[PDB]
Amino acid sequence: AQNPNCNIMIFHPTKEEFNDFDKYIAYMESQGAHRAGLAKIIPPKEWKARETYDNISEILIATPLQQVASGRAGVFTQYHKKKKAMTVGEYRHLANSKKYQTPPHQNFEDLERKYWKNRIYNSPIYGADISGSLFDENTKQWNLGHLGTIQDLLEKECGVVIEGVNTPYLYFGMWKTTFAWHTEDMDLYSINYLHLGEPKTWYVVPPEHGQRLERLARELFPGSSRGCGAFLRHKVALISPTVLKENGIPFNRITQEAGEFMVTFPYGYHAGFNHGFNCAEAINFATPRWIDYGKMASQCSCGEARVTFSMDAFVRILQPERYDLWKRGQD
Ligand SMILES: CC(=O)c1ccc(O)cc1
Ligand SMILES: CC(=O)c1ccc(O)cc1
Ligand SMILES: O=C(O)CNC(=O)C(=O)O
Ligand code: NI
Ligand SMILES: [Zn+2]
Repeated sequence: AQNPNCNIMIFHPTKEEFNDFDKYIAYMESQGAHRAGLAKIIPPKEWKARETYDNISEILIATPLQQVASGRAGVFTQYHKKKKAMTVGEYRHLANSKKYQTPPHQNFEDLERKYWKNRIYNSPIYGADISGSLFDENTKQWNLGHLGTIQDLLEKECGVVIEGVNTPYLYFGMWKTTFAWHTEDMDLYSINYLHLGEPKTWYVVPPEHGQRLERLARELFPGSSRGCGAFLRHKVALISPTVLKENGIPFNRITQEAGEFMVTFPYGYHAGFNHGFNCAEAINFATPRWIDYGKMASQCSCGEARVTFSMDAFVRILQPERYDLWKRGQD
């Protein structure tokens, strides 16, 4: 078996290898990349997402989210308080202000230490979940707005035609902005391109060990667990690498820099944080190997999770028994 220790693998495709997206994902998996739950892909030196980022300041963040923590430094939840709209230019200025700016630090490791020590004592503002794309329409390779759709994948694999669309989302971040432990909707893949700015650090649990993380989460957030059989779907729980280690949970970490892609694989739990002002673009996608994960994906039915229009069809076709109780939660 390839990659038996489930290490995060890093790939350097040539420009020729960068032409066929599906083929390259399949290649990475042939080398065992999916066992980690996360892979890094460094694009060929000849490639670019767009010519410049000099003209993005007038993008609107309609609903910036203030991420307020509760709990202890290594085990906490965060809730999202809605703030007034601001442009990306205004957001960048806010990120760089004394209140919100990245502190002096020696290296990535020092900054990671500071994050886990001090995150709960601040409430950074995240410009997350904004429909749109920053890829130039003329960028033909790995353009996250031009991928084959999940609906078409299901149709090719299973012969059923379904409603729904999937499009990319932009994420504007600042120091300490945080993504909670989660897998993707319907345990899909995700792909994430860091367009500009400061790094993003990721933590990931191998898919084969995801249930170990779930068991620890139930122990650490007992009220939440009683309220919902899949509460990690709420995307509000954080557990530090120190706490994961203390509890013997297998995981890895890696830092993504501007100009790099990350792919998360079906049922690969991940969490992380931004180092300073940045912008990422991400979208879900599927392959033939995903179908069996989609069939088995846990669902939140307490109603907190509340997901996309397109998820309806996935649950309806892949999980017909659940579909009744699930849509009861969505509605
Ligand atoms: C990366 C960059 O050039 C850039 C420019 C203007 C902004 O408002 C935000 C980012
Ligand atoms: C000029 C340039 O760097 C550039 C990059 C990406 C494009 O899709 C189109 C032009
Ligand atoms: O970048 C973020 O805040 C969160 N991104 C993801 O969870 C992803 O790309 O799958
Ligand atoms: Ni994700
Ligand atoms: Zn729930």
